[PDB]
Amino acid sequence: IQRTPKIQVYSRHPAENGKSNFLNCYVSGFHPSDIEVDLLKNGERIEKVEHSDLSFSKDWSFYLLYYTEFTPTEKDEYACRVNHVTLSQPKIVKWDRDM
Amino acid sequence: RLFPLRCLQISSFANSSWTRTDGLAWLGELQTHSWSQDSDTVRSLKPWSQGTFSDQQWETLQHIFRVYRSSFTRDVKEFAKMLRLSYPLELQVSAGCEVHPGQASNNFFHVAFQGKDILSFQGTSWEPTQEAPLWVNLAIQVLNQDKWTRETVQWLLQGTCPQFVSGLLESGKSELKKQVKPKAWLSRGPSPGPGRLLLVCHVSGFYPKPVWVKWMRGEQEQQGTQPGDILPNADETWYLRATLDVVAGEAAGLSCRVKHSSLEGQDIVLYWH
Ligand SMILES: *[C@@H]1O[C@H](CO[C@@H]2O[C@@H](C)[C@@H](O)[C@@H](O)[C@@H]2O)[C@@H](O[C@@H]2O[C@H](CO)[C@@H](O)[C@H](O)[C@H]2NC(C)=O)[C@H](O[C@@H]2O[C@@H](C)[C@@H](O)[C@@H](O)[C@@H]2O)[C@H]1NC(C)=O
Ligand SMILES: CCCCCCCC/C=C/CCCCCCCC(=O)OC[C@@H](O)COP(=O)(O)OCC[N+](C)(C)C
Ligand SMILES: CCCCCCCCCCC
Ligand SMILES: CCCCCC
Repeated sequence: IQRTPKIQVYSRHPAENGKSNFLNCYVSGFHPSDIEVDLLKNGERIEKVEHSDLSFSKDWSFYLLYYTEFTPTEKDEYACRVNHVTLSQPKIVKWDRDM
Repeated sequence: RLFPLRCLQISSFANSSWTRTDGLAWLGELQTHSWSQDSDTVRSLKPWSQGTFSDQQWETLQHIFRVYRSSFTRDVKEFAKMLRLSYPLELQVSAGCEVHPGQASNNFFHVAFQGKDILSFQGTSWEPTQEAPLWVNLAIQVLNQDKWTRETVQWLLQGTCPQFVSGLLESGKSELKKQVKPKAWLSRGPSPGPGRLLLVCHVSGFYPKPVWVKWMRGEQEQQGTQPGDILPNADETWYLRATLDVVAGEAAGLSCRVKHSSLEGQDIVLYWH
């Protein structure tokens, strides 16, 4: 229990409703390595995700890339949910297309 | 620019009985190798990943790593018991080298405990980092007794690695040297006001990593531009967001400017409207 995770959600391309895209979630700067990460669609877990290998940076904190192929729309709300020893409850960060 | 070989290892000891060891290799910013513990094999991630090495040569490295992984593991648990170190343990190792065109070759072998540096292989032996608590010094004394391991590590670093990397560079140069032009878009962020605007600039899909993104009024950089972290895409290109917290009236005439090596001097300029 040292460093708590940063969570950043973003897309590969500018969101255009009804067009194919990729939603990325980058979890970084956490320690120790034990972590749980999920991409969310309207609150529900996305099963067809892909992730990268656990890695770390010069300062020894760990990072992880999650991503899934998706199509944005007016209605659908996408998010990234993380759980870690440094958190008292899983943290959720919402994809904001205009941010 | 430079394309160092970074060999990463993540060994997690939860208790005396449960441990997990995984590794990867990065050449420059490209991940070339994967080593899972649910596999007694080192997976190559690019067709040029094996460099100029035979399968005989390569297949031995396969076996030498397994012996390493287990030796390291029991050695750690043993240090833990001697030095009364409490579980769980987070050991990390960052080792490799980088080849210089075309004379010398520098190398490095760093190990961290619980996310903090403790020791490294400097010259023909192990040295503790200056901060290191004193138990690390006892560990150094033990480690430095093993002249066999020393010479081995020194050989890998000063000999094998450089030789290996040179191969990788020859075979993968084309992919390393590639340039990928980014695309940029504008958007309105969460109101810092009212009555304010958060001007957000998106730059995504660029390679390699070094980029330049600033909000501008003509040729005047906006001291106030706040760039975010450079984030990775699944396709080995990056993503960067730059914001400006401004009075709504200021937005008019403001532009977002992207400078990247792939653009060949032709900056991307997006105007706020
Ligand atoms: C060593 O640790 C095992 C649990 O590993 C955990 O993994 C994550 C879940 C996280 O908690 C991490 O920090 C821990 O290290 C202990 O218990 C169990 O191992 C079994 C394997 O089948 C598995 O169900 C779980 O990982 C865990 N079960 C639980 C707690 O529900 C081991 O402790 C015990 O060993 C047995 C002799 C027995 O005491 C039993 O209670 C546990 O298996 C630890 N290893 C040993 C052998 O001491
Ligand atoms: C909790 C505190 C941890 C501090 C310790 C951090 C140590 C970081 C240094 C790691 C270097 C490698 C340590 C593993 C031991 C040897 C590593 C290695 O690269 O060689 C393996 C070799 O040790 C094979 O097994 P062996 O049984 O020990 O011997 C083989 C050599 N002989 C016997 C042929 C001479
Ligand atoms: C040749 C690439 C294989 C790298 C695997 C990770 C090893 C990290 C530990 C280095 C001693
Ligand atoms: C010990 C780092 C270099 C390994 C080359 C295969």
